[PDB]
Amino acid sequence: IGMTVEFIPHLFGTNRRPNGSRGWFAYYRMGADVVNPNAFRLLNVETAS
Amino acid sequence: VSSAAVQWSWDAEFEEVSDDSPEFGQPEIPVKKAQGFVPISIEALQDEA
Repeated sequence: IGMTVEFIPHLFGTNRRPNGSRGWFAYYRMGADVVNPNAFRLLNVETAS
Repeated sequence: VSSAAVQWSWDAEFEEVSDDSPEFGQPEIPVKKAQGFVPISIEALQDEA
């Protein structure tokens, strides 16, 4: 899903009563990985010691 | 049915609001009975006009 922005109309305080504020909630989902690690070549420079 | 008025307050930013449930009451009115009685003799009822 793409960027979705939700607007919370009422936030609550410690005693579960309104404290006079609002909110803006946003999220999205995604995932990725490599299928064939033989189609690339990475160059690594070991600067160890 | 009788009631009071809601009690507001002055509050800062991001302050949980107090509880202000109003209180109700109930007036009562009973109904009573009054009576009068006038007895007349049969002779008088026949004779007087």
